[PDB]
Amino acid sequence: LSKMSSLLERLHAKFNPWSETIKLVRQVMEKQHLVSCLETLQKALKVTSLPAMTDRLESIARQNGLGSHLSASGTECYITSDMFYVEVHHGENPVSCPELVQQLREKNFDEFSKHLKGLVNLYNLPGDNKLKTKMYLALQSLEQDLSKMAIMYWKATNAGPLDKILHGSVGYLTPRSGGHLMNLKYYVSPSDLLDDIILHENNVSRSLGMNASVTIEGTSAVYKLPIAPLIMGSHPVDNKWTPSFNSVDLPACFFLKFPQPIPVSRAFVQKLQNCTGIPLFETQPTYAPLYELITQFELSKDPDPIPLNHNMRFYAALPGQQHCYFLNKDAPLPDGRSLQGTLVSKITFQHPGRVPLILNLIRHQVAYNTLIGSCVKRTILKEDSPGLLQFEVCPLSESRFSVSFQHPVNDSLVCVVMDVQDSTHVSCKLYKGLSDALICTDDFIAKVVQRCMSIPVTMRAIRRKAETI
Amino acid sequence: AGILFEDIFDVKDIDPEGKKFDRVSRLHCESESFKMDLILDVNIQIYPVDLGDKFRLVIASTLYEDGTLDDGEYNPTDDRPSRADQFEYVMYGKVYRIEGDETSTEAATRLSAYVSYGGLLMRLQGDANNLHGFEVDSRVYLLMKKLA
Amino acid sequence: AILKPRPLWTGKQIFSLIIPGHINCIRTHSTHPDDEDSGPYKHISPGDTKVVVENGELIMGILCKKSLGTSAGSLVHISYLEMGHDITRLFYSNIQ
Repeated sequence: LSKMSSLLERLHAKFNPWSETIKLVRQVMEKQHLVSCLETLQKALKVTSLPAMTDRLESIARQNGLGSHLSASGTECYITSDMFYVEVHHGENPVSCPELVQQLREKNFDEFSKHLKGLVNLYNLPGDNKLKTKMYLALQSLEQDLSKMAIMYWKATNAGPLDKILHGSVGYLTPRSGGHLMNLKYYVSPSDLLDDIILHENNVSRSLGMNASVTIEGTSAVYKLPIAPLIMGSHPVDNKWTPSFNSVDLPACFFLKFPQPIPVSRAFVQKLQNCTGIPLFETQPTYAPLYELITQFELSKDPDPIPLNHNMRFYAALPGQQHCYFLNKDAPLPDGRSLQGTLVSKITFQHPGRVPLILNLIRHQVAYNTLIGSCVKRTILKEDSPGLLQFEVCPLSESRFSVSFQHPVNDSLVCVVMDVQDSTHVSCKLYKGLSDALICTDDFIAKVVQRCMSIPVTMRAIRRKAETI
Repeated sequence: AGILFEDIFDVKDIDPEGKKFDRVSRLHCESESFKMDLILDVNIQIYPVDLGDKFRLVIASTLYEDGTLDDGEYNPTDDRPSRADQFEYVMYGKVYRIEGDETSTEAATRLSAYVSYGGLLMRLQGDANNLHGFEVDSRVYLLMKKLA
Repeated sequence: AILKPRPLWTGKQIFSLIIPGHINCIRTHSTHPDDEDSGPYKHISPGDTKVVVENGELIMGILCKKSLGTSAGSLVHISYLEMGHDITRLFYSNIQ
């Protein structure tokens, strides 16, 4: 339609030339920022030899609103604030990142564009000038301290990468490279460690698990942060931090941004606050049932056009048997209020001293979410006469839930109450009637779960073990 | 709305020679700040003008304000364009010649554009760049409003 | 021709309606300045002489016997030699 109108306009021009249009443009000149942006777009589609690839690097500059100065054909520098880098403020050029060099040498200008975007976002810092340089210095001190704390754990125990990620001080930590900021891997779920039995090695993927990024971000309030490495003296077991003041009251705090917001319960907010003290949610926003938020996080990991419309009755298909799980949100906790929680994306900590405690609470909340999360599925199990064993999850208390199922051999309801005491540790008790058939041994179920993964899965093992006996 | 030229002109004389035609008077005015002279003709009875006024002149390609061609018809009931109703003297018109001062070798820098508004006439004249918008045989509205 | 203050059409416009098809003619009205042609204001005509009819629309000027009558180059003669016989008859009747 628009194209047809444009063709009609071209026919009108033919009836009326390109030379005449050029003359008209010259007359207008004799008589801007969007044209500059348009230049970058058509220069991005331009792809030719090395000279035009240097003009493609110039296109990348104005695409991200950067300023390009080139000395000789070999060196071109994009400069803004302290974000100045050269492909051949207040700091030396840090490294010839292989990551950036490999992408440029190969035909991946798009990857170089993403890396610049990351650098620009890291330095989106408001501040001013001398304050920005000091604020970056504080981030450098935090990074050095966190790196040392990770090294201490490796010296104390030569743990494999998996142990460090699941149960270690800090976490597997990759030092910042270019735009990407430090990533601490809080948890690696057993089901997702296995892909289609992965052995981590030191080659652990950046996204193969749950990852959190440490960064400095400006805040309305004013806080005191270390401006020099605070682990001057380290006690051989764990760490010792020299007391503040050095430090300055910059109007910002260190942050622990999570790439995908993690649903967290009201009880966790209190347990976490007890240590740090910094308000986790400050301006009290919204707080609805936790089980709904857990479903949204699990369902939205893979996006599909049709909303599941689960009605909290998720259907699961497994190698043996078919199961239906009702998540039972709105079940009253002992207090009389249903488990209620709000997605948290950013957690702010002044020093790393409270960080070991904060992470241990988060690991427990993440682990509980993963076990309950494994059930949430997009199943259209309609009119299923065979099996369709039906289980219901009720929130007995914060940190506890009960999966209720009919006894596999007998007829009474039997309930397994699982409490997520720690991120990697869950304690479960089977409740069975006085007259009943010994359904299972708590240890056999544990062995199967650890070797495999998830909780829709745990119910299968309980049913199979009972049937085998 | 294709505003083609605009300025606050100043009325520096009302009738240089005589009241030749009774209800039409030829304001001769000099715009301030672009230095472009005008010699408009105006219906004195329905738009009384008096010496020394400053008026906003907006020779516009279209009245509708959303683009689109006129069709040249007094579509009386049409309000859909929601056009430039703010101004208070819309005379329609045509441009009859676009004279200039060009030697064969080079283009002029003082184009003069004689615009005919239904028999009453106008001669905006001045720097070439400003009048560059106009073209021969085009209907061009004249809109004016008197500004203190 | 005048719109916003009130809608008032100009005589020339409703005489450009009787005029047939497209004709180009330029003539002098009976009262013509003996000096205007040479000086300034040549094509803006202070007194509205210099009838110009471009494309079939009087663009300027009052009409006299020489412009509309029985002389060589009269607006009536331009029509006979270009537009035709019946169209010229219709135009004469409508003007009257």
